[PDB]
Amino acid sequence: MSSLVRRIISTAKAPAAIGPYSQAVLVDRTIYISGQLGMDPASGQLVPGGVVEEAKQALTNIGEILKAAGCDFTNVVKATVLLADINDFSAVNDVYKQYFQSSFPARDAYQVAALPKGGRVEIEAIAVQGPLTTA
Amino acid sequence: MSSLVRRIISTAKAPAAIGPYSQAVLVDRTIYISGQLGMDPASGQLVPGGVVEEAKQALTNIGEILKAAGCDFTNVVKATVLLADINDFSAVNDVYKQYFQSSFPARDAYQVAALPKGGRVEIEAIAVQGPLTTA
Amino acid sequence: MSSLVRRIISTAKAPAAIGPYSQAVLVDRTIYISGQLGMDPASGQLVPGGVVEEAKQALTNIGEILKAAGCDFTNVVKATVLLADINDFSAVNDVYKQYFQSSFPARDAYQVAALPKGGRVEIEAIAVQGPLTTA
Repeated sequence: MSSLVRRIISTAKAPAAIGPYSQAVLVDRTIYISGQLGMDPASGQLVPGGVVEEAKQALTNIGEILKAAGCDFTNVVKATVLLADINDFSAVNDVYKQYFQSSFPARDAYQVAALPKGGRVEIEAIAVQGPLTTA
Repeated sequence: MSSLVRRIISTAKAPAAIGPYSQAVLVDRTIYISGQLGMDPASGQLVPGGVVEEAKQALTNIGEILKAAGCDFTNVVKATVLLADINDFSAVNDVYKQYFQSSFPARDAYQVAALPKGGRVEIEAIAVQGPLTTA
Repeated sequence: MSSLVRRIISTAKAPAAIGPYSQAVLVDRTIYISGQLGMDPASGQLVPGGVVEEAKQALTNIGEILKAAGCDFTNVVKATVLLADINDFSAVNDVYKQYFQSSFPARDAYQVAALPKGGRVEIEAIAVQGPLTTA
């Protein structure tokens, strides 16, 4: 019956909420990060250039939320890649892989019917606050 | 190598299962709640009135499952809103927000191809059993 | 500020990765398992026979990943069943139920627009390493 830490993670380096959600919630040591679109943090608008540019921006936004929680991409344990078009799998994979210098997280990836704002990709993530042990 | 608590959460105040799943599982302090449709608990039928009425019922059902586990909406840390139609985002958001009097959970929301029973909305949730600390 | 265990789970009894992900990640006591298609572990090809055969293979693959982490299906706490066609719900349920001899996990199940490789079903899972307590 200990009181576990629960903290809302919020940074102006990631887009403002455009509905009733927080950017991320840290609870105990697990960080649940809200799905990120390829939105520019300053404007809230999707960046032009289609799925590859959107994917880069979405991952940049996750990176800023991780940083706010004292983490980096090495703390991610599970991610989800939602696509508007399954044909973009290869292209998104090549972007995604550049954000992990070490062992990849668990992952799910597939096509949904529609994302908010007509996005072409959304990235969701679960991280665990460090320190974490090595193999 | 402690033995962690794992408990099936079951209440007659939420719909009966219509396949091989439990309403929720508590494991350690985390509660994984099965996605709820706008089903009436007594009948198992979707409530009439479309997405807004379904969303209200789905959230009521989650509330009853949280209550069974000694929790309320303040214990939710992450939710997922699956829509049959992305155009219902605004309407569902206005329903959803009424269930959180405090800081919102992390969230994902988007359109899938089809839900069981022709539902227009499904709400999934992860909660952590209290006590939880405040900011 | 303890260092929590984080381990990549990898077994040749499940399919090789065909992108930048691990089969599963164990972190503390929670195991996040990447979504499994009905892929033959030796070939990486989808097994013939459609959704029922694919579902059996996907669940077999999850079973091998659980075994690698010292677990079995009784350790699963939450699963997700993604379908290419909602009409396959009954058939997939009858396969799925055969993998749980005890109380079912929490679950989500619904239709997405498309899965990798034209799969008809994907199964995702979260498990917790034992020992777990009984009711």
